[PDB]
Amino acid sequence: ILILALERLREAYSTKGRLNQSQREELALIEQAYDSPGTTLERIKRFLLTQRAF
Amino acid sequence: SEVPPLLVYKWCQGINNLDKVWDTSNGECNVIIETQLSKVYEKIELTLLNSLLRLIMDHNLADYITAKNNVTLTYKDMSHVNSYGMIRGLQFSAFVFQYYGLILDLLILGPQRAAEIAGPPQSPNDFLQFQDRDTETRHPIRLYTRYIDKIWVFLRFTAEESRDLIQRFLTEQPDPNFENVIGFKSKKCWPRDSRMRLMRHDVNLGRAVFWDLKNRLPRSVTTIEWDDTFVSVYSKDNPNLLFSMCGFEVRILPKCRNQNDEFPVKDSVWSLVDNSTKERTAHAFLQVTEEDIQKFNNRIRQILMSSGSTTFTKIANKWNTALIALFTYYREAAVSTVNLLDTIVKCETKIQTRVKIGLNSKMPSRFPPAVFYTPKELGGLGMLSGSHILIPASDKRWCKQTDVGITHFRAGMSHDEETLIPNIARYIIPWEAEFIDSQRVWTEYSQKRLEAQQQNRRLTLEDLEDSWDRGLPRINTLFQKDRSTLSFDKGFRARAEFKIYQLMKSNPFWWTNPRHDGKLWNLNAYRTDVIQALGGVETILEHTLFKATGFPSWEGLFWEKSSGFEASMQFKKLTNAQRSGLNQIPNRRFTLWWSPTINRANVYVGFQVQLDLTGIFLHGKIPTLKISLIQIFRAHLWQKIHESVVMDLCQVFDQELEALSIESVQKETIHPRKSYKMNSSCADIQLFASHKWNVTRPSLLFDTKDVIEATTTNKFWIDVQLRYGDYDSHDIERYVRAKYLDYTTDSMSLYPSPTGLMIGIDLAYNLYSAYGQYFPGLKTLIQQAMAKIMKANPALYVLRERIRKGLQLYASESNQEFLNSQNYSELFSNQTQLFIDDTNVYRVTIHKTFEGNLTTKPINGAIFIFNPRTGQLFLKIIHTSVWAGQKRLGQLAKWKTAEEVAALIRSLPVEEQPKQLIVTRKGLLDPLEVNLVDFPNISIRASELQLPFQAAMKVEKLGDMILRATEPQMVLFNLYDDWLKTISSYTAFSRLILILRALHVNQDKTKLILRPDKTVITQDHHIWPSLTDEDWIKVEMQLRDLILNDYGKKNNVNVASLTTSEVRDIILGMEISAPS
Amino acid sequence: AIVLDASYNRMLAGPRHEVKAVTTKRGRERGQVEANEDMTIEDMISEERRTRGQPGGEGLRLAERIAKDARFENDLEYLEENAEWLAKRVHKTDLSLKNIAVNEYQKLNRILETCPLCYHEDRNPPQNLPIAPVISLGTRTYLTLAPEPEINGAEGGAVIVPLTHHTNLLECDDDEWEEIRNFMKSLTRLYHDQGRDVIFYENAAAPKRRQHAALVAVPIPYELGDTAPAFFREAMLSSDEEWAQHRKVIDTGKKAKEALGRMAFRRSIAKEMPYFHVWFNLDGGLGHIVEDENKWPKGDLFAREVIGGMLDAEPDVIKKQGRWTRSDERVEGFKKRWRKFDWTRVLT
Amino acid sequence: NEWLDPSIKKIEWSREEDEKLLHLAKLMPTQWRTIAPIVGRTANQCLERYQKLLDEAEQREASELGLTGPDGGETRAPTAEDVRKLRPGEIDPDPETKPARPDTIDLDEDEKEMLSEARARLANTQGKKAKRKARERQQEESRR
RNA sequence: GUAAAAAA
Ligand SMILES: [Zn+2]
Repeated sequence: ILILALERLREAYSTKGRLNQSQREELALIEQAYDSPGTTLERIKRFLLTQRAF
Repeated sequence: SEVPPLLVYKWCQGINNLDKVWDTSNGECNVIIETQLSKVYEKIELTLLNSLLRLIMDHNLADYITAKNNVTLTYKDMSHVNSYGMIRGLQFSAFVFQYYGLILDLLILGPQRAAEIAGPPQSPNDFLQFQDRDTETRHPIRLYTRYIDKIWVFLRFTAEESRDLIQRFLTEQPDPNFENVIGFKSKKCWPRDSRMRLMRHDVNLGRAVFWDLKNRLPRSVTTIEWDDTFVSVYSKDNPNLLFSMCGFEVRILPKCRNQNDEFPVKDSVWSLVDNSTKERTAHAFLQVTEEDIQKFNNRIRQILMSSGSTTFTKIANKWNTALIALFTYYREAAVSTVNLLDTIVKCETKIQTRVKIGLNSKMPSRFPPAVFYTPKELGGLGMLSGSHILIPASDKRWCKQTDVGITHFRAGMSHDEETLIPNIARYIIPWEAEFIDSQRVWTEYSQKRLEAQQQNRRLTLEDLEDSWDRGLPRINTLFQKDRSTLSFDKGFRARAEFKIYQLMKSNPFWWTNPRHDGKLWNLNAYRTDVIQALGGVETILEHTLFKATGFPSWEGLFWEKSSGFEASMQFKKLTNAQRSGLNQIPNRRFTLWWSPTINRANVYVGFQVQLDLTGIFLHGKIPTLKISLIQIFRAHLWQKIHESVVMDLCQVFDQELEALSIESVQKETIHPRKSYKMNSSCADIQLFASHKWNVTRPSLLFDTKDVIEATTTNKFWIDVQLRYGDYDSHDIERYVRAKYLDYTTDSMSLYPSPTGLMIGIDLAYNLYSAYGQYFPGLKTLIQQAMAKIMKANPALYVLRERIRKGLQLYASESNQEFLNSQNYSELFSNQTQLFIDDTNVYRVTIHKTFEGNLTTKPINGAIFIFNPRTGQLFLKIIHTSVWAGQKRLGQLAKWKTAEEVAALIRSLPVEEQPKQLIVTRKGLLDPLEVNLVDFPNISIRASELQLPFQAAMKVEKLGDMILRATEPQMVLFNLYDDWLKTISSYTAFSRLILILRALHVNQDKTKLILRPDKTVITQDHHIWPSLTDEDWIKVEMQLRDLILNDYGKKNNVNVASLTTSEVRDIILGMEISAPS
Repeated sequence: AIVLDASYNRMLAGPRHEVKAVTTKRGRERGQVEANEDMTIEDMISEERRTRGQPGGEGLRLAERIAKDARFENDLEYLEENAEWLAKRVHKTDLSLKNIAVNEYQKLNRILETCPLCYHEDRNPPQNLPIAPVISLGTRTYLTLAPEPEINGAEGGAVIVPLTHHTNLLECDDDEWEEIRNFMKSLTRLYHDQGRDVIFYENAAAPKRRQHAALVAVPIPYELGDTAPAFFREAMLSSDEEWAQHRKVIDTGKKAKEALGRMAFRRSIAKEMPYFHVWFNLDGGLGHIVEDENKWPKGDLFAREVIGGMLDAEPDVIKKQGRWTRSDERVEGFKKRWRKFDWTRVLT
Repeated sequence: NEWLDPSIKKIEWSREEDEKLLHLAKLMPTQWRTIAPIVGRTANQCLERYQKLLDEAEQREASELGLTGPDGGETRAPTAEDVRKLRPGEIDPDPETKPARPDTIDLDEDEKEMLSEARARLANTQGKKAKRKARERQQEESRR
């Protein structure tokens, strides 16, 4: 499920020449989620349990 | 499960397979109402949404979703809190809306009819089918679908039900004054007889059904609007059934209502078959809606507006994606719709106009469809077409220069048929064929797998070869990479439909998924037929600049990618205009490549100009072409080419005074700019006759009919005229004849003499021809001379290298001609050539340690240098002391070898410096070439021949002195012994190759054959034993058949089947494909 | 400073006869140059010889001219009127050119030292051996294992790697390639005795990273060893730019069967292009020119994805890049399995 | 917006404020950006106070029941803020709502450069043409 | 560097 989600966000970045700061940090977050899938899953489930203001 | 065309197809099939649907005997009517749920996302209430999501899922997930919808939206200096309505840009918004819309579907249908349409929970219905026929016919609502927020309802009304419903509607809203027709809706795209003027009862039934559904929906949540709604009624008076779904106008006509006995069979009409009685009971006509024609036109408008500043290739790619998505979506509806095809023609014209304006600000008369539609592999833009473009045979004309001369072909003149650019509408399979073919291909693949596991074998590509680009989804999708994640990927179509709210970049392929559906189109046949319709690759490359770049074959041509100046150079903080120019450098590449066909008078009619320092005529202002041509012919390259050609021809004349009985050869130097003077000409080379010669009539160089006139003459000229021919004018024979006749019969030209010959050179196409008088010797001498010149002139080498660097082309190892059989024969001319071998230099040997480990301990090597014209063998011995303490050892072995070869060339005097070098390894070219930058008159090339200087190392004395070497050394040996005095150098080199390949293939049998008698003694200053001529040819034959037998037993090929040239090729070191 | 020859900067090769010192005061003191528009055979040929292989090329030089031009308008009238000055090239000062040379030296030294596959005779043991534990070492190539984790069902994979830190096995030498073919034959025989087919691949898809060119041998079972060209065909048809400049799949096996022999791969692809190639035979296979650096997978992810797709694997095991270690038990086990087929052993 | 705006009350919540917060959180559930202007505090303040009130009432329920023994052992279950106390390698999601951390004795180099550039940027007021006119006034004065 | 006598 997580790999499908990250592939969707990365293909939202697929054809991009110039990247701004939020674009580069979202690419970095995606590759961190690729490298540590378990930690990302715990963080995601913690956010889904706890966060109500965004 | 399905793509939106398959959804439309299934909706047509469901309508056709309803009970008695076309029966209007008892007054029953059918209604399709399509409408849109107005302001649903806007009117979602977040507390109620939290309650409904709490129903279907965990409360933490529901609370996350609604809290996520309650956010602050910002745009520049504006901000507000969204506290009412959903945000469609959240990732889960498509899911949340499909659930909310399901609740709205329950409101529209009622729970009981929704349960009947959905079927029982354990065995749910298929799409548009029911459990049984009474459940189908219980209720007036027969078919229902919601696509996000568009809904379609198909109702079937008896006369009594229709009367009750119209009675209630007119009780609520009474209006007799006949404006329900003047305010109703109908399809103005179909024919008038496919429609008609409306009727009171059908109109009242339509507005009454709309009224009933609007009464079902509560306005605070959502409503449906009459301006959003289209209604169609099929009755006894209206035998037609109209609806739009996802882009398709669909008109259904029953076969029991059609007024013709027979039907014109169309590739564009769906034949709706009854699923019980199995005959075609209805026809469905499809068109594209005008809204979608507008959407495609707006997509091309968006391309043009954002693409005033980008490349021709990106413009072409965007056009290609738009067109292929349009045609692969609509298929039959596209070729049915007449306004769509006109829009495609106009949009294609606009795209080509964009490329034309970006090339030159003034509109031309005719670019070739070659330059627009040639595939990207041949340097074209690779555009597809949805129009019909005539390809003229004036574009299809092409010529070829061989040693005989010039051959002209007019391809297409086999037939009078109009060659057209092909149409992807003809290359894409219709949707109905796709659905039937999908059924049959998946059944076929399942069976083929069944026999594969029955006979317990492997599936082969020959099994899964015919059933390859077929199906929905594709067998290709069975062979894509990820399949587990694909099994877990759900909701992707709805996800894309909401991806328009997360991304600015619109997807023309929004309707299909390559990961799930697979690629639903293929253009290999299209591209081959485009090449054939353009007239073949030879015709295309006649249009281009392929002749001037000096490449052997168009296969193996590679184009370097040139786009990364964004990441590369934006650190310079460029201006908007600056980075637009950097974004359009790929346009100079395209313009240079297609240059011979653009600046033509027929293309750009007008007042031609002349490029400074050249003889190029520029037709209109093409600034990137002008810049590139200045970068090519900079440093007076036109006049310097003329000077180098004249110098080479005068060198040939200087060495052939005695051959042609020429008293002296004069080199006129008064005119430095006559080369690119084009109004008239003077002469370049002067010939003074020692004896009175009889010259021929004026004729071309390659004409074989020499009519020697009786007029005696003494004074001759040779006049070299350069040219840069466009595609309209690159017939160098006609050019040289016409300019020769004019410059002789025109009195402002002052030739120094009344006899002469004019040689003209077309630089843009690498051509040449001559016209004038000939005393004997000129034809053969100038033939050999000009062949060697245009294969050997260094100014022309500079020109070819500049064109290669300006196109950024690379080539495979079908590269510049290495050593082969022909230049193997051509070694033995007067030029000083020299072989360089370095494979024996850096030698390492595997030594076993006391631990059992392996050490790559280096030993000495020897740079081998071989003059074959004199049989000289220089050896440069390099030591382990040199190899000590270095990293990247093989690389610096090559670089050292280049360094000491350059040192030896430096030590050599001018008279003893070689003209040509040939390296055995092809890796030495870069280090040797850059270290011989200082000696650029040396021509350096590589060898495709694998000569056995390994065996030359394997000779006893040389290997012994290499082993006994302590310091670096430099020694010289002789390899021809006395064969220079006995036989020819050709035969001596052949014998040397024979003995060295014999030593390559074995050592004991080789030395036994070389020394069959102990009376034969090898003396001191010779390397090989002294034999007679008959003994030497006997040893030659023995080593020849020894090598042939070893090759036969190694490759399992019979010896007697090889020809003499083939046996020579094995003796040389070449590789030959098997004759069997 | 410290040698820095033409091998380290090809523009540091003799006199620059294409340049000309600027007559102005700043051209005297800063050290700008210009174009030597009176030049001959010698000068032009020397210039092209020195300027082949430059990054970017003539496109980058025109880009530098535009980036200098402050009055530049992207307009055809402007380009035509300023055509001469725009066409005029720009030549770097010798100080900046030495800066380029020392920069590539520092980058190349860092890459060469950090590369886990190079073998040099300079640094002392145990650092003389590479990080990859050598099993069989020919005269100029050798063989180690694929790093952990491997794709399940394809365990025991090897890599054939030359001593010379190339970027392409088109850059590799003739004898390097010959003993690479011998390694391929030996591994093919080993895996056929194992009962499995073998495929080989070279990932030259990122030549700007200057990785050590290695040929990975992956063993696969029999039926998917038959169907492997379909998987690689589909992946290379789907994983790159749709409107590609070249053919998406070039069939070196088909060219070899037609007539190129062994030399189909080395005579079919230009060495200056980024590519991926897979061998199923010993003389052929099929390959792809990587034209979209963003759309192509990063690193060896392309081949890992394809191999996992055949051998259905955990995607974590797929996108976990391999990491090399020096002491490795399964390398010892693969050596004690390998020592039968070793032609380097029968040579020694 | 969440800390430094001068309309943000960082004093302790009154009883009327707590009653309003609970009443609105019952009315418009999990809609904190909507609730916060009516209460008068920020959305993060309202959310953190609401979960603190719920945890306080949970602890008073546990104390009233007396499930645990004496308050001198290690058998107490951790609080919600204890579970939400960060993992080793966990990022704060709302450091803009957390209060400011005081300056250390020794600043780091990024902070010295940050202070220097702050001073220069605050002092600067002119554009490029105004600066060249001042420079050329001085140069013309000296030349004259 | 193209458009006025231990801080390109
Ligand atoms: Zn390395």
